[PDB]
Amino acid sequence: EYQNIFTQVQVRGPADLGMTEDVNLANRSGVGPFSTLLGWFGNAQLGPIYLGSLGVLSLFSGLMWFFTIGIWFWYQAGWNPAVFLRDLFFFSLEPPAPEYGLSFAAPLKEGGLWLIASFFMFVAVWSWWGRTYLRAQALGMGKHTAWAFLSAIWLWMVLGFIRPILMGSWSEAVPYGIFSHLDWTNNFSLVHGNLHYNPFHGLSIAFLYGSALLFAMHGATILAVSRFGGERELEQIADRGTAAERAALFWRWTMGFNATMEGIHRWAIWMAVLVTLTGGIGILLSGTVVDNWYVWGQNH
Amino acid sequence: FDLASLAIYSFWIFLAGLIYYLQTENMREGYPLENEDGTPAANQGPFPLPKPKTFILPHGRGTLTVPGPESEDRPIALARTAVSEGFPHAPTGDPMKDGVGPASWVARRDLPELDGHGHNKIKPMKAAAGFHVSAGKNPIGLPVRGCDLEIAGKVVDIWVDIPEQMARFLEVELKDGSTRLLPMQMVKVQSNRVHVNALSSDLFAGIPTIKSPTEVTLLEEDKICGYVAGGLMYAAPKRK
Amino acid sequence: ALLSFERKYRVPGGTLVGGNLFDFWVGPFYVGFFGVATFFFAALGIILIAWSAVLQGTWNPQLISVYPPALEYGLGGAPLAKGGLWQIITICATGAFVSWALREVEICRKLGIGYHIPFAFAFAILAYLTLVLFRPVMMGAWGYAFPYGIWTHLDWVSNTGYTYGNFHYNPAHMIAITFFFTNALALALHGALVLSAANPEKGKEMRTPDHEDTFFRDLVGYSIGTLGIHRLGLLLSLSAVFFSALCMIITGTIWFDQWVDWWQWWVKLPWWANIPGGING
Ligand code: BCL
Ligand code: BCL
Ligand code: BCL
Ligand SMILES: CC[C@H]1c2cc3[nH]c4c(c3C)C(=O)[C@H](C(=O)OC)c4c3nc(cc4[nH]c(cc(n2)[C@@H]1C)c(C(C)=O)c4C)[C@@H](C)[C@@H]3CCC(=O)OC/C=C(\C)CCC[C@H](C)CCC[C@H](C)CCCC(C)C
Ligand SMILES: COC1=C(OC)C(=O)C(C/C=C(\C)CC/C=C(\C)CC/C=C(\C)CC/C=C(\C)CC/C=C(\C)CC/C=C(\C)CCC=C(C)C)=C(C)C1=O
Ligand SMILES: COC(C)(C)C(=O)C/C=C(\C)CC/C=C(\C)CC/C=C(\C)CCCC/C(C)=C/CC[C@H](C)CC/C=C(\C)CCC=C(C)C
Ligand SMILES: CCCCCCCC/C=C\CCCCCCCC(=O)OC[C@H](O)CO
Ligand SMILES: CCCCCCCCCCCC[N+](C)(C)[O-]
Ligand SMILES: CCCCCCCCCCCC[N+](C)(C)[O-]
Ligand SMILES: CCCCCCCCCCCC[N+](C)(C)[O-]
Ligand SMILES: CCCCCCCCCCCC[N+](C)(C)[O-]
Ligand SMILES: CCCCCCCCCCCC[N+](C)(C)[O-]
Ligand SMILES: CCCCCCCCCCCC[N+](C)(C)[O-]
Ligand SMILES: CCCCCCCCCCCC[N+](C)(C)[O-]
Ligand SMILES: CCCCCCCCCCCC[N+](C)(C)[O-]
Ligand SMILES: [Fe+3]
Repeated sequence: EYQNIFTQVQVRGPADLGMTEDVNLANRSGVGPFSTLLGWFGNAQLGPIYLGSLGVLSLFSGLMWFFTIGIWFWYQAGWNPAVFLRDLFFFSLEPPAPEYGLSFAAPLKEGGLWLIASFFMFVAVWSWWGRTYLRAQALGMGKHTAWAFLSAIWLWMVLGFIRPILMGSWSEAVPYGIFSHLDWTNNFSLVHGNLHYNPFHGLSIAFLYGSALLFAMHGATILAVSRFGGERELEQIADRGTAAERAALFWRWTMGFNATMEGIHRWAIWMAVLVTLTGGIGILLSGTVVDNWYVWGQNH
Repeated sequence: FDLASLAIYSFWIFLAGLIYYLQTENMREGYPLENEDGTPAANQGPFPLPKPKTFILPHGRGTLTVPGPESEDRPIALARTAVSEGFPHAPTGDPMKDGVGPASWVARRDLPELDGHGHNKIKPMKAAAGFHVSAGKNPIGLPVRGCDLEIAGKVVDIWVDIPEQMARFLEVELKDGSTRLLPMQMVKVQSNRVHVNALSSDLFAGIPTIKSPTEVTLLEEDKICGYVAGGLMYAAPKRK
Repeated sequence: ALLSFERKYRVPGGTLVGGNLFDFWVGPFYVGFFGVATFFFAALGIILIAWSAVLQGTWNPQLISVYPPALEYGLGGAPLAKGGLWQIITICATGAFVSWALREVEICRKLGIGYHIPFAFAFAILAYLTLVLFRPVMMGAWGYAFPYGIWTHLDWVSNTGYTYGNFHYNPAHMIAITFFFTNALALALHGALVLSAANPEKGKEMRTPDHEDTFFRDLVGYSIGTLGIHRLGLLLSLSAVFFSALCMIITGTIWFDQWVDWWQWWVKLPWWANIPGGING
């Protein structure tokens, strides 16, 4: 039996330059090469991509952030390429020390550079958010993507900006480093009395697990009814076919209730955004309102 | 009553309302629940039916409002096997021809799905300027073999999803000269043949035909795909 | 009661065991032989949990905790109160999980759909057995398995993890996390994209899948496609769980030190291992 995990026969035709709507076609690149590799799993076409002011600003601002962390790592490596590769994951660009508080007067080597990198990252992420909004707007689409993105930004804003400010010190922010930010995550829990007993942290885990639960259900469900064209979900929404009916009935017969072809994607978007929505709340309350989650937990 | 307690209590209240909203949104199709005789069921659950929403379909195809009065818009050749509810309804005739059970199809619009520009989403490759097989085995010319290990025909064309650049059907020529479409997800392309485990060679002619050699409608796709999938259960007796 | 379109699908056939003996529905639920088996294991396991609660002395669900046998018991049987209940409850849970998967298979057959769903559910079962069966057996004691308690089983994660320093440094653990995060990332994008096309701006007609493709090509210069994203979501969630079971089956079996030590082969390669400077120099 054929399982539809990889395409059996790839077909290729003239490149698809995409819908026009109100997109400013002056900012669209040409079409890239086709990838037979990607063609086994999904579409083989690469590009075109839209490149406007925000995209340019985001890409540039993002590379500055990357370069700032970079030169610091090279500096920590004494400019030796061998040491750079050896200790790559151990390098870290730390925030200013607690004594500097929320001042930007920290010298470059004592957190000044971390503040510069954070500025570039701040501009790169937010200009990219506006990008996700205007690309949907230019095509007359809803802004579900931009709002779902806000949920991820919410947690990132809490970890490195909002909570440190409320704590009154940039030293509470996360460092830039592979291993260093893992260690930061570890110390954060120990300092605040075990995050396992932070209820918003447990809620965040339920939605992270539930996201893998739901996407495995939904991905498997759509492949099981792809023999009826089930992955063409927009037309199944407008004109229910036997794919949507069998999919719904499998789950009704299994667990007692079911979704629609549209409704399952509201379950999915909320399951996923709730991960970083609850998580950002749990972090924002740690140290600002609750010093010890285990102790706080025993009183409720 | 610290701010943490109020936040977690507030969130659980928000989550209950969210679930109530998500569940009602997922009741825009197939509700209200019916008895096995078609009449409305007395118990409809605790969640109410959502208020209608309207989609404006592109290409002047009209508007869809859900929920709305539901209808199968087709006969169902089944019959109760039990006075009490909860038991199978047995086919009264040929379930593959009558399109019941795993062979079921839905009365979708008798129109082809369109792409963003208003052209047929699915087209035979012989009518798709520029499209070709770019990787894997090209099935055109290969013989098609059924679960009975007998040949039913040979592949003569591939129907392609042009926007997605994806093969969706194999057009197979039967021993009588006519042709049928076979879902791409139900065939197994091999080095020297195409094997269809779902049907026997003498059930290919029963596949619903299309009224145009260069387009397939949503209704036709459902009848074709349902019939083939129905073979797994109903063509099994002669499955070697 | 049925959905408006459900009757034509409620035909006989598709079972794997018992022919038409269990081929029927209770309300929406399909029974089948493995629906009976599921109910049997589930009822028995729940009775043993209640019985363990009585032995424990509390009916508060937040406090109930069924612990496995002490390490001294090795892999042998233990008295009900001293780990036996955990052992029996673990047998029932396995029977229920496996019966559930085979019930789904019978429903796939009656509906003529693929078997992808029970196949994906089996990965979750694999992860469960990795923690309560495979890893304890390889280590030589049921006590290494985790307790059945809402909060006590979080303490087990914390005790097991910190036995090897910061479990973050477990490299298979990093891979599994990357798939969990990437999965939630892809789930949010996929749900948002369909809704954004089915529910466009006001005064706009419903969008097409070509708009979905165009949106993502405009955004990041590539669209995986309608079929590819469901393949992807299935693969991301199963890979996440696969590497989860992998990162644990190797913990305490072929690796015993702190996981940070595992990263020393890279740092102390005899060539650059001695170059002064850097973090490790
Ligand atoms: C996976 C790695 C660890 C582990 C680490 C963690 C951590 C860390 C956390 C949890 C959390 C939870 N875990 Mg645990 N957990 C494990 C194994 C399990 C198993 C199991 C049979 O293997 C189960 C049933 C649970 C169950 C649970 C829930 C009590 C809770 C929310 C999970 C959730 O929504 O997930 C996603 C699934 C869904 C959204 C679908 C719905 C599933 C519902 C919620 C399941 C309820 C189970 C019920 C309470 C137990 C059975 C009742 C019977 C009738 C007797 N864990 C293993 C040992 N688990 C979180 C919590 O808040 O704990 C208090 C938390 O912070
Ligand atoms: C010592 C370890 C501690 C602990 C400490 C913490 C801390 C501290 C935090 C978490 C957080 C989380 N933990 Mg915990 N955690 C522990 C144990 C667990 C266990 C477990 C099995 O026991 C599990 C399953 C989890 C699970 C989770 C997640 C549910 C949650 C992160 C959500 C997310 O998606 O973030 C990933 C998503 C983001 C970070 C959003 C960022 C998005 C931005 C906008 C994108 C950046 C773009 C960039 C420019 C792109 C280029 C980058 C290049 C790749 C370089 N933890 C123990 C108790 N955990 C977080 C949380 O919310 O807690 C409530 C958190 O802050
Ligand atoms: C202090 C604790 C340690 C640590 C120690 C551990 C340990 C120890 C383990 C993990 C494991 C995991 N950790 Mg870690 N981990 C830490 C920090 C993190 C962080 C973080 C941001 O800091 C993250 C994101 C993670 C992420 C993860 C995942 C990769 C993984 C859990 C998922 C899993 O296996 O599911 C697998 C899914 C299941 C087991 C679910 C099975 C469900 C069954 C089949 C059905 C149940 C039915 C139910 C009872 C029925 C209810 C019916 C009702 C109707 C509801 N860890 C810290 C450093 N971590 C676990 C792992 O890999 O396990 C294999 C594990 O054991
Ligand atoms: C493998 C990828 C992800 C995944 C996929 C997945 N799960 C699935 C499926 C799939 C594809 C199903 O088809 C199946 C289903 O029907 O879902 C609705 C299911 C399912 N995943 C579930 C839960 C679940 N999945 C999880 C995870 C995951 N599921 C992965 C992340 C998790 C966690 C912790 O992350 C949980 C809790 C169920 C809702 C459902 C399976 C229902 C089932 O098996 O029912 C039969 C069993 C009973 C009715 C009750 C059994 C009672 C026992 C005898 C006693 C209880 C013992 C137990 C050890 C108690 C321990 C409690 C403490 C740990 C707190
Ligand atoms: C596009 O196609 C799709 C659909 O249709 C269009 C869907 O409908 C779904 C289903 C998904 C949902 C409805 C979303 C909600 C689910 C979530 C959040 C997952 C989490 C789920 C739960 C918490 C529910 C868990 C419920 C149970 C385990 C049921 C409880 C079990 C009982 C009562 C026993 C079962 C019965 C028997 C064993 C038989 C009876 C026995 C007798 C002896 C009589 C998916 C995936 C999909 O892609
Ligand atoms: C050859 O190598 C060269 C040099 C070319 C390189 O380029 C190599 C470079 C690298 C290998 C870079 C490697 C990169 C990393 C290790 C990055 C790791 C990143 C993380 C672990 C994520 C941490 C992010 C968390 C934080 C703290 C984010 C900050 C976000 C805040 C919301 C922004 C806060 C803003 C501040 C403080 C002020 C700015 C101005 C405002 C108005 C807000
Ligand atoms: C080759 C260049 C690729 C650049 C990638 C940038 C990084 C994105 C990372 C993870 C998210 C996975 C992306 C897939 C999310 C798509 C959501 C969806 O539903 O897409 C359906 C389809 O794309 C429309 O028809
Ligand atoms: C590129 C400008 C944006 C950066 C915003 C944060 C200020 C950086 C401070 C650097 C340290 C300067 N000084 C004089 C205190 O050494
Ligand atoms: C931070 C959480 C955001 C909510 C995620 C769910 C999106 C629902 C919002 C609908 C968007 C409506 N609109 C008109 C902008 O297209
Ligand atoms: C949108 C789907 C909703 C899923 C809700 C799942 C609830 C899981 C309960 C987790 C328990 C968390 N808490 C508060 C006890 O720490
Ligand atoms: C904590 C998660 C709770 C999920 C429980 C879902 C119950 C199954 C649906 C019940 C519908 C069937 N019935 C008999 C009430 O009509
Ligand atoms: C006392 C108030 C405490 C706030 C606790 C959080 C409650 C609301 C959280 C849900 C956020 C709603 N949203 C933005 C997703 O639509
Ligand atoms: C018991 C009532 C609780 C009310 C809390 C509010 C829940 C509403 C959830 C959001 C509704 C969905 N929407 C329109 C925002 O996409
Ligand atoms: C964590 C997810 C829990 C969601 C459970 C809520 C769904 C209830 C199902 C309602 C029953 C539907 N019915 C029987 C009336 O058709
Ligand atoms: C632990 C119980 C296992 C039951 C799983 C039965 C599912 C059969 C899956 C066969 C087809 C799977 N796949 C992914 C190749 O399509
Ligand atoms: Fe989908």
